[PDB]
This record gives sequence, structure tokens and C-alpha cells, in this order.
Amino acid sequence: DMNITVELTFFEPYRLVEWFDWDARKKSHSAMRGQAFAQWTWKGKGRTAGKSFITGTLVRSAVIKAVEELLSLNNGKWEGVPCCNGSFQTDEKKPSFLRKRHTLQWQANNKNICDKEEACPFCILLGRFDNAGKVHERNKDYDIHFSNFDLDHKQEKNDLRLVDIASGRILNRVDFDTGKAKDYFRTWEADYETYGTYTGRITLRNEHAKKLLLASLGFVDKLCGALCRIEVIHNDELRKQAEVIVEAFKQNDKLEKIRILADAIRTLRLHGEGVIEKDELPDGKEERDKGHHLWDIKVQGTALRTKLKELWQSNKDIGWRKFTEMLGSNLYLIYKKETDTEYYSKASDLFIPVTPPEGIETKEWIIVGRLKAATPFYFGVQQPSDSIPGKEKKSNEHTSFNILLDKENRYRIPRSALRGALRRDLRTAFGSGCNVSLGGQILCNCKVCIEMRRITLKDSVSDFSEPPEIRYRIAKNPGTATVEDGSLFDIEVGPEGLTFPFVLRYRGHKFPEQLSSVIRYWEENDGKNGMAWLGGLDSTGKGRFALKDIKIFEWDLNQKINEYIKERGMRGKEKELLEMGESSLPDGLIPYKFFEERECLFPYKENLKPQWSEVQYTIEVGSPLLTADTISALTEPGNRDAIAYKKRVYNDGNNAIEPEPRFAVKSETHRGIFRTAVGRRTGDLGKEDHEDCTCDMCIIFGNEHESSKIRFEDLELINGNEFEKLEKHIDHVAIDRFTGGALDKAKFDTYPLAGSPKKPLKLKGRFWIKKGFSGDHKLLITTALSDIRDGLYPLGSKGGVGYGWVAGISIDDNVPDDFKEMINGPINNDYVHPGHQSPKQDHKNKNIYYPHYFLDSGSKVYREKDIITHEEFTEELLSGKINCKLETLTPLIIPDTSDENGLKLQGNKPGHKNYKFFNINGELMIPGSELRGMLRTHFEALTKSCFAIFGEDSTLSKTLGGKLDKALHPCTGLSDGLCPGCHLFGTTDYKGRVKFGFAKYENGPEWLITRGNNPERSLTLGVLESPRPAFSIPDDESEIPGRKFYLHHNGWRIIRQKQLEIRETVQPERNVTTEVMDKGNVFSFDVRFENLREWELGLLLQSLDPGKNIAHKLGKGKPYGFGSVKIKIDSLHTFKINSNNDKIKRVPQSDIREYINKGYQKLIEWSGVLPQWHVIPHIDKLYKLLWVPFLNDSKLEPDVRYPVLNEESKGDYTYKKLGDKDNLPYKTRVKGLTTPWSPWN
RNA sequence: GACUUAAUGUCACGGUACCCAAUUUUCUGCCCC
Ligand SMILES: [Zn+2]
Ligand SMILES: [Zn+2]
Ligand SMILES: [Zn+2]
Repeated sequence: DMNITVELTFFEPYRLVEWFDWDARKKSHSAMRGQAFAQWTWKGKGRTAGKSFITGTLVRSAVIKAVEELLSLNNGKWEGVPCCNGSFQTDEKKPSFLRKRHTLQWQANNKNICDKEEACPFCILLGRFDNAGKVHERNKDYDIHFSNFDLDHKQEKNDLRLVDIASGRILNRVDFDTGKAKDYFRTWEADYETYGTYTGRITLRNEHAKKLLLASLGFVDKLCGALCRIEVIHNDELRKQAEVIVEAFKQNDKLEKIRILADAIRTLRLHGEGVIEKDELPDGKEERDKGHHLWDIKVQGTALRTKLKELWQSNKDIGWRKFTEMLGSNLYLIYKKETDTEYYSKASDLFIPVTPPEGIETKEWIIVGRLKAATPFYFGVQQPSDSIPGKEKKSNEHTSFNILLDKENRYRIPRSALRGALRRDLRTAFGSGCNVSLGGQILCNCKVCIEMRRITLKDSVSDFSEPPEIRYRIAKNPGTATVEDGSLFDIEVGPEGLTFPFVLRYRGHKFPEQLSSVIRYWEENDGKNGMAWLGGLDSTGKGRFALKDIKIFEWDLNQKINEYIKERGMRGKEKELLEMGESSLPDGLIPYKFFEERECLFPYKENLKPQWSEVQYTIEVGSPLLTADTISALTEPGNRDAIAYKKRVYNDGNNAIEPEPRFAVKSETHRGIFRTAVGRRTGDLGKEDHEDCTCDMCIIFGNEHESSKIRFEDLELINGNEFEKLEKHIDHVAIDRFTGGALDKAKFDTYPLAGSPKKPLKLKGRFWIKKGFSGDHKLLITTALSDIRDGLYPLGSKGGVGYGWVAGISIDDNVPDDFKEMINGPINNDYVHPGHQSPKQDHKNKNIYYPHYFLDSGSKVYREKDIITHEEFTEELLSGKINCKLETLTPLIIPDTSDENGLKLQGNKPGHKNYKFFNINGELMIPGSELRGMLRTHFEALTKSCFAIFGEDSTLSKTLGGKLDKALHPCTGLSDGLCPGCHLFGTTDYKGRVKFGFAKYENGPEWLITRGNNPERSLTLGVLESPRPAFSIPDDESEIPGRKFYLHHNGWRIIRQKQLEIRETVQPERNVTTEVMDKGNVFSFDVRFENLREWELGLLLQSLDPGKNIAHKLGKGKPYGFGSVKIKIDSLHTFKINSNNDKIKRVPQSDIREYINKGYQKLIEWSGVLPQWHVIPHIDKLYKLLWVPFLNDSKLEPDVRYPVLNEESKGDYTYKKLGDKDNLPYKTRVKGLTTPWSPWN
């Protein structure tokens, strides 16, 4: 007669679904599948407010299952009271739910046939001989009656909305044999923190089974998908502002910038509110004069930074992280607007009793530990703007994917993903099993599915609520080796090193060897490193969790069952159990001392361990490494264009993120590098479609219909504390082809890691290889690794100027050694250019020649529409590496413009810039970008290409660009073709095929002493005024003379021998003091070339070594005769793809002499024994400028100077009378500026 | 007490949001009426 009230509390996020009805439930698959979940009925008319509840029938079913288990445990008797076998068969209505399950059954000891006068306690709780059945509720005639389990005070008197209690989520069924999810389904996952308690009542009319009912209530463990214990007692305004910002950006034709702006705002949550409050955003280039290219865009008449500040001051009421997240989400949604399968399972009537053998014992095992992540994990989730549980649309893939976080933003590992990973690991360990089939009427007898019906895990959430970091992926176009437009993706990943609590329970008659094998596989003790692949980006190594601190405790459900009900099996109190002494364990629970080691288990030693084999190596980089973090450089206040990539690493010991970010090369970059290497080696790269392709690259790297067999990891930098300045500031500039000066606002900054040839960066990374590869694929992997070793694919960005050039690879000794089984005289040019001109046979005259002359070569350019691709190594085209020596004939000046006070002489004379010679980690070297433009300009004029870096929009005193011939304008796209010089070194939209390495210093005199005068072995250079494009174009009728080249002379001795005249008299603070090196040094730089044609290699080798008595001009101070480098090729190496896998072979002098001769045939072909280049009219003019008179012809010493204006130095070659039409007409001086070595007297 | 459950039968802890993508190509820190 007594009424029992029951309290139901959940310790996991439970699932709830719409209640609908029973008759109308069949019309909705979501409610039909979720009959074991909590229900939800709407209260209002707008489908926004309702009350959740749990039906009493589900709790009754759980109680019946608990009763069956308890009675079976104690040999069919409870407290000395025997029980019958029950009755679960009906036929003639029928129950609304059918069993379709094995019912635990009993043997004997029933008193008699159960009638409605002596019903056993099992019959009392089962409600067999009651007055009410399946007809209707009618009255409370039930001997046992379960009422609805409504919510509690958490509901409150406010009609709680569904959005406040539940959050929709999508779960998959991942195919084991392939790796791609077959189908998905939706559910609503309520939270257990606030709305996890349900209250109900249980009515008993017969007191014969009170003890059994209470014991069953204690024994109930799972309900509605969550572990439970039963006890007896401003987006709208943000969206509008985001669309206003998008419209303002569109008014400036900058819609593509909206994506990067949204991503930057989203990433801004990592930085504090002081970034916007104190204006800590980058200030942009000062020389640009237009402000930052993004943060200074005028939105409705106001700067973007000020607009963001106003938005923060107006919407700070919702915190900082939420504000930035909402703004980024709204901007991304507006940008996207402007631009599988759902299978909810299914719905015999066979009674299947199961009688366990007599005398057997049943025990429950508890495994507790920590799932410490070893790589940045990622648990995917649909877009929050699309979840909206309750308001889902019916029937444009997203390019931005978030991560799974709970209501407190704590990182979460759902028990769904953990259970799926455990299921697949058990499947691998067992060697058999079935793909999970839904809707079956029978329980499959699989070796895995039997074990997974008794294993229960727990939802785990970290104690870390910091925002996740965003990782970027790009799709390189194979044809042009550039970034494909509209191929940007971003994944939010968590930090590396978080610890998630891990709880596992197994209730069986014996602990299986396969489950223990899986546990030892997951555990990371000594040399195991952990292999619990948890997450959703395994192909790039995101989520290799490692079980730690494993503690196994064993119950005893035969004699110590009463303690199990009394303590509720330690459900929800596992965290305390993990870190408590064994002397305080609850009675009936003992530690498991029979847990075998990893080497003692057979399934682990055979099936689980050799599935994934790691390959680890330390990549040595002997050059700057710039990974070009694209959003961090847009947020950090350093005001730099490109910075190196860095990570955030969690530290368990300090329970916080490491204060120093870890520099590394992205695992995505590693994967792309090896994928490109393998694709180009095997020729499968560049194929039209990979929809159903089964090529080698698709086989060993996965496609849309499969999963990759190789998983990569990050390239962490270990050699990081041996530099004392890890990253060096290197800045470049674009030089006009006509004036010869900088292109005004064209400078860009780079901040890469300071890798040095003698102090190289050491990056240590690894990748896992799945078992089952044949010999061919392992050979392909080893070949790709060897290609990476030989420096074919430079790491990072700016690989064409010598950034991230690999110097070697040292594989790990333990395990990669198995795959380790698969892994003449110097060239001389004898061409002597006559170049006699005026200076020759004029020793006693001592004429004066203008320092710079203009090379005119017409307006005829041949553009090739058959652009050579980078998809594959073409057989007929050459590819290899040039190793050449650079020797200086005049003092060379390469200023280290990073620090304008390298000599620290600004104290005495402020405003006087002081640079040093370029050096990385204290050793002198020449930048590869300075050699690139030094050879490109020579090669562009040699092949009569266009003015690639010409600067238009400058007027006279109809713009220089307008005056230039239309054929010589820079090549914009690939539609019209590319110039001969624009096709080797490449332009935008086409990566160049020639890469120039850094020029280290090897031998020769160290510095220029300059005894006396200058203290710090330097030369105080004269004033270097900006070039004036008015002496060459006096009138509008005159056209652009063409390229500008500087004569070769040793006039720097005037600067050196009169140093006291410059720095003391005249030119107070507009000069420059730089360290210089004396003539006679040697520099070794490698020019890697790829897929060059037959004559393109001859032109290159002719450009590097034009012959005797010809040299190039390099470095600052060219008009003064500074930096006349003499490049000689030491050895040419050329490899080729072949079946025999022949290594790199160095071509002899005969091939080089043949290569150059074939290159000469191209030049004469375009115009229309040993070659004589001085026959072509334009080459003859070019080689006169590069002719050096003082190399061997010692008697020559031309006087090369700029004429003074007046009254400065006239000791008649003065600008006072040189532009006057009376003395020298305009048509004459232009002709005098075009012919090299024309004496101006 | 209804808005919410039928009762001699609820493996939904019966299902990883899983697979595909090099942050990147090009640019000499240059220089005279
Ligand atoms: Zn009975
Ligand atoms: Zn099965
Ligand atoms: Zn061109």
C-alpha cells in the first residue's frame, strides 16, 4: 500500500527525443529509433517551450532487467526466497515493445504453479496476476505501478525552452573495411549538469517483493544512454553589423578578404580584449601610406579597427570569446551565402531463454585511467547555426568545421567515438566480426559484438576551457604548383597533452584476452608511445591518444553483490576511485592482480601490434624555414608580413599551456609533401578525376571513397634552444627594370627560423605505415623519403630563393632500419668578348664614361602558350642541380637591413644608417633572392623578355607605363602566354622551375682592412640618390630607353682613398656605413633546376658563366664599382627517372658544351665551332655592359663617374650644361645613353 | 491529480561526423639632376 518515490540522476549527457505518440510514432523514424530515450512534449504553440520526461514503462523495463540479473546471480533466489522462471510469452493483444533479446532463465525450486494467490516476488514485480493489463490505465489497480519520471526544480516556473536543455548532434556508422561513414543519424543530447535529475513514484500493493524491488532499483546502471543512479527519497545586431561590413567590403571589390577577416576575428578570441581595447592590432606598413591592407578598410566611412572597437563597446555584455565567435560565424555565413545518408535503423517473436552453467561465477571489472593526448585531437561537429534542436530544415558544403565542446567550452570526448574506436580495435584484435547491421531481429553471435554487449564506457570532458587553435589546409594546383582559388579549409583542433578521464566496465564470467590486448595497445608505457586513435582527422595524425595510469579493479557479483548495490557499483565516483589508496576501497572490491603484460598476450603480439609501423627521422634544414603563418601574422602586433608557424602545447605537470610556443612544420604540410613526391614519382598526379580511381597514390593516400593507409605527424623542432635568436628578420624588395631602383611600395618582410648551413635546424617527425603494403608501395615510400633527403622538395614557403632547403635525413635506428634496406675537371667557358669600344687603346687619354647605360632590344617578345607543368618529371626535359662558385672581383656590399645600427655608430651621428654584411648565426652568406634577381635580370635581357617588375603609374615633369610598348608589359595571366624569362623563374599563377640557394662563404680574405680613417673595417659610401627618369625621357615624344645596366670598374678606390672627405665634409646624415669584403672570396650556392628544356639549360649555364672577362654586378653601390661577382660552374648534376633507379650522374663537359650550343641555336632562331655571342645585335650590347676591363687586361683603368651639377667638384662634364638644347640636343644624349661605354668626356 | 507511460517482452552502451586537399607562386634592400 505504501508509495515509493524515486529519484533519478544522470552522470552523462543523456539523449532525448520528441514524444509524438504510439500510433503516430511509426510516421517518424527519429522517434521510432529513440524509444529508450527521454521524451519531450511541446507546451506552447510556437514549438519552443515544453517539458521533458521519462516514461515509466522504460524504467519498468530497466527494473525487470535488473531483477533478472540479480536473480540469475544468486542461483534463482533472493534472501532465501525462491522464484519461478517468469513468463514473457503472449498470444491470442500484445505489448507495445517486443523483447528480441536473450532472457536470463532459471532452473528449478519454484514452490508450485504461479496462480493469483501465491505469486512469487518476480511475478509481483512483473505484474502478471494484477487487475489491470494492456487495456488502459483505468484506475490504480496495479500491484506494481511506475509513474512518469518528470523533471525537477531545474525546470522552474518559466516553461524552459528546448535550446536551453538539449543540443543536436550527428553520429555515424563508419565502415571498417574502407574508413568512410556509411550513414548518419541525428539526436538531441541533453546536459546532465543542470537538467539531469528526474523524480517519479512507484506504487506497491503487495509487500512480498519490496526487498527485490529496492535491490533492482539499486542495480539499475544505464538508462536513456547515460549512466545513472536510482535513489529512494545579441546575435541579430551582430549579424546586421557583419552584413554591413560585408557590404562595405564589396563596395571596395574586396569580398575575398571577408573570409580571412572572419577567420582573424575568430582567432582573436585567443588574445585578450586588450587587443581591441588598447589598439594592439598591426599598424600596417608606414611606407604604404594607406594603412594596413585589411584593418584600415573604410567601413561606411570609418576604419575597420575603429568599427571593431565600437562593436566591442556596444556588445561587451556577452563576454569577449562569445562576441568574437559570433562575429566570425556571422561573417563566414554571410560570405558563404554570397559564395551521406540519414538511416535511423529499422523497427520473429521468438523466446530465447539463456541458462548460465551452474557453479560459474560472474564478476565486474572497472578500468580507470587517463587518455592523455599525444597529438592535437579533433572531434568533429556540425555547424552550430545548423544544429538548432527543434528547428531543422527539410533537405553547398561548408568550408569551416568546428570541434566538439560542451556548455562550459571544455574539450569533450564523447563515449560514442570512444566506443567506436574500441569496437574497431576489438575487431582488429579478434580478426573477425561484422559491419554493424541495424534493425536486425536477432543478436549476432560475433566474437566482437558479444564482447561489446557487456562493455560500458563513460563520457569524458577535460578540465580545460581555453579556445581551440585553428589549423589551415590548402590545395596546391598540380599544374602550376600554386594555390587553387577557393580551396581553403580550416579545422579547429585542441591542444596536445590534455588528459581526459577514462572509465571502462566489463561484466562477464572472465576477462577476455582480446580486450586486455586492446588495453595494452592503448597504454603508453616505456617504448609504446600509445596507439589509441581517437578522433576525426587520423589521416593527418590528429588524435593519437595514449592511455596512462591504468588501474584495474575487480568486483565479485556472487557473494559481494550486496555491497555492489549498496555502493551502486561506484557509478559516477570513478574520479575519486582513481586517486585513492587501496586501504580505503569499498568492501567487495579488490584490485586486479592478474592483469597480464603486453608481451604475454597473443592477440596483441600477432594482430594488434604490427598493424601500424612508425618511421621516424630528423630532417636537417640548412637555410631559413618560413612556414608563413597566415592569420597569426594578421593578429600579432609585430607588423610583419610572414612569420613562422607555432603551436600551443598543454603541459600536464604545470596544468597549463607551455609559455613558449613550439615551432613545427604542419603535419598537413608533411602529408602534402609526401603525397606530391609519390604522385610525381609514379606519374599518377595530375590525373583528371579520382572519383573511383584505384591508382597507387589513391591506394596509399586515400580518396573520397576510402581512407589513407599512411598517417603523418608534425615535424617538431628539437634544435631550438641552440641559436639564441631562433628567427631572423629578412626583408626583400622589388626593383624596377628601367630605373634600377626599388619599386616604391613593394617591400615585404619575412621572419623565418634562422637555419644555417653549419648550424642547421633539426625537425623530428614521424609517420605511421599500415600493414599489408606490398614491396612496390614500400619502395615508393622509400623513394619519396630519399627525394626529400636530396632536397628536391624544400620545406615551407619561398623555396625558390633558398628557404627551407633540406640538407639530410637521419632515420631512427630502432624500427626504420627494416625499411633502411631500400634507403672530372671544373667546367670552363673560353668565350672572350672583344668589347674594345672606346676604352681600349685609350690608356693615355683617360676618358670618362657614364656609370649606367641603357640596353635597347626592341619590342619583340615570344610568349609560349605551352606552359610546362609540374605534374610529372617529363622524360625529354632535363632536371638536376648546379653547384657553382661565386668569386668577387670588387668589394661586395650586402647590407643586413634587419638592424639599421649594426655597427652601433648612430650614437655619435644620429640618423646615419649602419648595416653589416648579411649573415645567419654569425656566418657570412649572400641571400638566394639577391642572386635570383641578379640572374633573372641578366636572363630576361638575354632572351628579350618583358619588363617583369616595371613600375607604371609614375608621371613625368602620360605615365611611364603608358609610354612603354604594350608587348613589354609584365605577363598577367597564362592565357596569352609567358615570356622566356617569365617561364623559367615564373610569375604569379605559375611557380618557377629554377630555385636559387643561399651562397655561403668558404674561402678567401675575410674583410677589407681600410687601414686608418674608418675604425670598423667599413666604407662610408657616398650619397645614393634615387634614380631620376627624366634624363632619359626629356620630351613626351621620346620613348623608354629600356633596361639599365651598370659598367664594371674599380672607381670605389675614390671612395676608399678619400674617406675623410665624405663622412666629414658634406652629406651629414643621408649616407650609409656598411661592412665590405675585399676581392678574392669564394661563395658556393646551388641552383636547383626542374624540368628545364634542352636549350633552357644552355641559357642558364650561359647566364651563370658568360665566359672570360665578363662578370655580373651584385650588391649595393653598383655605380661606384662595388660587387663585381664572377660566377664559375664547379659541377653540374642531372638525374633521370628510370626503371633501374639510377642515381644522380654528373654530365661531362661535352654535354654542357652541347647544351650551351643548343641554347645558342634558340637565340639565332628567334632573331631570324664554338659559338660567338657577339653576332646578335642585342647580345653584343648586353655583353659590352657586363665586360670587365681590369680582370686580365691590367693596362686598362676607365674613369667612371657621374658628372657634378655645378660648384661641387669640377677639377666640362657638368650638369650645368648637358641638358641644354644648345650644347647637347635631346636626340643625341638619348643615343649616348644607349650605346655602352660611350665617352661623355 | 492532468498536460505525458502503458505493464506477462525496449541488445539503441545496436552506429567514430568518418574519407580528399604542401599556406602558397612571383619581387636583387635597390639608387643622381
Ligand atoms: Zn512466479
Ligand atoms: Zn555482429
Ligand atoms: Zn613576360
